[PDB]
Amino acid sequence: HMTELLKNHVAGQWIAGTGAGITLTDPVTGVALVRVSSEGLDLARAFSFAREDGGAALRALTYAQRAARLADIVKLLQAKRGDYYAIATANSGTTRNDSAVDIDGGIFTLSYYAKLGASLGEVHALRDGSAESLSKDRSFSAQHVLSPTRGVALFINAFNFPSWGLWEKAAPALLSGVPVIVKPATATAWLTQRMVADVVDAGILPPGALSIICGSSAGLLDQIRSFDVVSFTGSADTAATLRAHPAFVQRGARLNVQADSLNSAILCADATPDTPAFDLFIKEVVREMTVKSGQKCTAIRRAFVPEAALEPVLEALKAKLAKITVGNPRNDAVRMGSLVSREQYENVLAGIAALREEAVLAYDSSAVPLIDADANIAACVAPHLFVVNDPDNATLLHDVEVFGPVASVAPYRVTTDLPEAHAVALARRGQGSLVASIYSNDDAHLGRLALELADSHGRVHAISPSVQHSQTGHGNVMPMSLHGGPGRAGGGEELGGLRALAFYHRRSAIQAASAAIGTLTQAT
Amino acid sequence: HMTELLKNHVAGQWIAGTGAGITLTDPVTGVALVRVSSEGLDLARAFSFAREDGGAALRALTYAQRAARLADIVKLLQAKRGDYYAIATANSGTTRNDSAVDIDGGIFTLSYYAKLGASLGEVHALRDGSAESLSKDRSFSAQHVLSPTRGVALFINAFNFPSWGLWEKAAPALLSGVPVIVKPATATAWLTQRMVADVVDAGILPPGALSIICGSSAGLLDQIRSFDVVSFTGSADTAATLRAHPAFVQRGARLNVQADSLNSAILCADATPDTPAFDLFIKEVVREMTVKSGQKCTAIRRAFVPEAALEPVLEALKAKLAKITVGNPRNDAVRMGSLVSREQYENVLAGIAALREEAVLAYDSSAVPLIDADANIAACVAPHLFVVNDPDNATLLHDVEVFGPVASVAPYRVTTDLPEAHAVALARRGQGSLVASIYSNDDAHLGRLALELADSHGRVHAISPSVQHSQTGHGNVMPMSLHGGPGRAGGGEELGGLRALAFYHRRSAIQAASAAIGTLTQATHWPAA
Ligand SMILES: NC(=O)c1ccc[n+]([C@@H]2O[C@H](COP(=O)([O-])OP(=O)(O)OC[C@H]3O[C@@H](n4cnc5c(N)ncnc54)[C@H](OP(=O)(O)O)[C@@H]3O)[C@@H](O)[C@H]2O)c1
Ligand SMILES: NC(=O)c1ccc[n+]([C@@H]2O[C@H](COP(=O)([O-])OP(=O)(O)OC[C@H]3O[C@@H](n4cnc5c(N)ncnc54)[C@H](OP(=O)(O)O)[C@@H]3O)[C@@H](O)[C@H]2O)c1
Repeated sequence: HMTELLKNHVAGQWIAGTGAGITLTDPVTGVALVRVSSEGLDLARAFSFAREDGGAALRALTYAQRAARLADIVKLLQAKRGDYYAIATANSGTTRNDSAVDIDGGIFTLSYYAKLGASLGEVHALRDGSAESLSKDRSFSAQHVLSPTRGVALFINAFNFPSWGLWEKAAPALLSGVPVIVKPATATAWLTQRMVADVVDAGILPPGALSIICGSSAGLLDQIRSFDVVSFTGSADTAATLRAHPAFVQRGARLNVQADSLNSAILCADATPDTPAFDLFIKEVVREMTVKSGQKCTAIRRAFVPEAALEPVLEALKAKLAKITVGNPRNDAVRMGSLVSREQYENVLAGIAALREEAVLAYDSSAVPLIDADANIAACVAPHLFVVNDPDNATLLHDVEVFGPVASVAPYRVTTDLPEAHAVALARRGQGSLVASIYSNDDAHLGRLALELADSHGRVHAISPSVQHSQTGHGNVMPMSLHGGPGRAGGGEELGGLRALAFYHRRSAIQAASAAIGTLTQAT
Repeated sequence: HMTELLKNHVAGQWIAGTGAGITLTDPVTGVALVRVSSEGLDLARAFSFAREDGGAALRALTYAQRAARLADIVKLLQAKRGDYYAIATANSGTTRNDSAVDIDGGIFTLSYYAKLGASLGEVHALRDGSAESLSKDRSFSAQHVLSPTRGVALFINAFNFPSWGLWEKAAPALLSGVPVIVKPATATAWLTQRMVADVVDAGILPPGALSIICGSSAGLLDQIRSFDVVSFTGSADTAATLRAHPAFVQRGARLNVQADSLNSAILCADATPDTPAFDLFIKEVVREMTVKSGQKCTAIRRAFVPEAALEPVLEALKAKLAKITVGNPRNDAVRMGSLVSREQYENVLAGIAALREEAVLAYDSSAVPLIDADANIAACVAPHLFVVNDPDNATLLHDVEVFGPVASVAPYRVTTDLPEAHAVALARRGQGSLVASIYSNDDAHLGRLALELADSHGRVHAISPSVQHSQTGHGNVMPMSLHGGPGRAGGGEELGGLRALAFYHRRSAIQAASAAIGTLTQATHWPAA
């Protein structure tokens, strides 16, 4: 009578939604945590204030000045980490180590952009490439420039990364001088809203630079105009709804989508069980199934191995999966916590039942008692490993994503004369993915194989014994590398270091007297 | 009975559409020229043959091998230019000099990419920037690459540039290893179809690399898949129709739009009538009104001048417009020919009456007899110059474009404290444009003002005395410079030299051991900065 109603931050003010709100709950214990509501907000005013007051204030600052503000946010969020870990344990049901992927991944990505940003200097627009002569006598030349878009950036983010989804987008947006309006997924919104409230309360950014709305999305796209940008992370079906809106179809606002992806792991023909690359493959597949209970868009969903390796691979995955204990993340003995909600628990079990129509269930620890959790309250699903003997004729293998601790292993036919050619073709049947990982003992071979996967995967991640200590993980997104993929993964691009700024800028060719191209360059 | 029905080239074959087809006519003389039809074509196979055979054949070649094919196409088109000029005179009604903007503009842009493409090298993927370390010991790093998309490129092109609209798109697409399906605008499709026919008949590109469909567009987007790309040039209204299609909304295919634009020209406060930059402004406004009868998407539509300079600017534009003679381009005395069609003629004349409800008509040579043409047969419109004294409250100036030899002059209030601040605000009321041009005697001043226009204009073109003889023209699209603009101009990007390749490629981050990055590096290239 009652949990806290979290306020929205719109038009420079904290404003509660009306009504009873939507309750966020702990997915292990069932406790009611906080509520959200966007009912009754003045959305025209929220967008116009951000666009006008926020954008004008951010563009008045140089790139290096906005970078310095990002570095102050880093220090603030670092100081408040204990509060954020408590929210993540309760609202997301994740182990400490899994909560770190979201909290400390967010902070690390914001700090990387704060450091990249300081290098951009005390200017208000960036040069794109070098000057080029447009005349034999070099009297008339051209220089391309990037200028901040005079709009707002609206982020409609997914439930799995309330912190990193915010900061992976907000860091390049704010560095680019574009005000941010974040709309986190309701079930896990609390951490996003507490991080925004901490940053707003600190007065690091100007009024209007950072707004948040939690609750119903109704009305938001209707406020988007032609110079604004929208970044959506979520299901392919929802993305298709969004793409049809007049903001994009009529008004031409930029849209990035990152959607569902059936990411692959390919065990190379040389990586037989008596070689060190084989255990790296087994370990990475079990990690990606179990971190966050498989709720990473980049997790391994399909693992292709030589026919001759199939049984040794199943045996080694079963042995390693059996060490994953499941239950309340407050217990230090737990290796894997819950899904984000009981609704997701039901959705995952329905996905598992669907895949089982067409695959053999090779490992399922559902009957292992949970630790410190009631299976009728909590949203804990145990690891399930499927085997699909004939991946050429399988329907569901290459089409159906289960967003939980669930993956399928399938054999491929080694080519005797790349040995992994059939595995590349199978990977492609995922219709475009965020990431594939490839495992061999031969580094040079991995550089050649990577090129064959590049046109269908936004990232190719090569693990071999030489980098056992340094490879950064199949599903962990490093901010200097591109994040996105073609086709089913949404056709989007994020991060990639400075590449992420282009989405927030308009590019222009300036063609002028060569002296003027000089004075341009002194300002850029 | 009857004129030639132009065939389509699809799935490696020349196929006629069925039915009587659509007649293309000479917009000066009314003669029936040729017909087109897409009726009955097997679009599934047109797209699958292009995507499978055309894509695989192009991807088997290196970038420099595809660039050498583009160079062979330049020599072929150069040898055939007399045929192309005869088709341009009859189908487009343009003077020889105006026809050159399409024909020789197209060939020049193709040759630019053939030369640039040779510097992409003997590889099948391009390097995007350089390695970045992901580890303290530098054992694990990331390298981005670009790979050709495993799709087709569908071009839906506008009526004004049958040649340049084909080659400005096809040069970077074929250099990128992506097969092309072009769909030119019907009214002026003949030149596009003859150029494609000459190139296909020469056997320079592999089968499937270059296809053409003329006639109805029905069914084309239904064949687009998620790795394909679509480049549309034409009206903003038609672009919004296309954006709603499942090819984009469900299947996520890339789309570029270039639409119309109310491009500005701004006379700076320093450029008073007694100075050299004033005359350069008057000349560039008249050239952009009159080349191709104003039918460039980049043409100046709104000219903003200081209040004090309004009357001298109107007087000088009137005197220079009065030298423009209108009529049959076959007559050497004609400086400006016709619009592309009698339909466009009626649209332009309705737009002129609409603007005139809110603007004064300062110049119009409509009463001058056409040279060697009948007003009731030719699609000729004389230049019309409007003046809008109050551009702040103007209801049409910043919103309604007439796609003909028509522009509006409006005064701005000079700021003294950028002197052109008001003009920049007014230019932004066009809601996003391909180009703005600026005119001053002071070259330093120009670099500053250009930055203020850059977030609303895809190109800012500064004309001043030191570049009187070298500046490349407000409306002329140089292929090394970006073409496109935000907002009303479509949100699209084309050309910009190497920048045009990204649209045809898929970018990937490869994260791997040092030795793996080295082997993948040996298989990539990017030209030296
Ligand atoms: N692509 C991936 O990475 C991926 C993979 C697997 C699972 N999923 C999960 O899907 C969960 C559930 O689905 P989803 O988020 O895509 O659909 P969703 O659950 O129905 O909604 C996601 C965000 O979209 C907003 N949305 C829905 N329609 C909208 C509209 N018309 N205009 C503006 N916003 C609108 C919703 O706002 P409301 O609060 O008004 O509903 C929601 O919060 C995600 O948070 C995501 O992880 C995503
Ligand atoms: N909106 C603007 O202000 C704007 C912007 C840029 C350019 N333009 C002008 O537009 C002129 C040519 O285009 P337009 O305005 O006359 O009409 P348009 O349709 O926008 O012209 C582009 C092409 O779109 C094709 N098209 C029309 N409907 C289509 C459909 N439902 N599906 C697929 N394709 C379709 C047309 O083919 P067909 O010829 O076979 O009908 C046309 O050739 C150019 O000369 C350019 O100057 C206007």
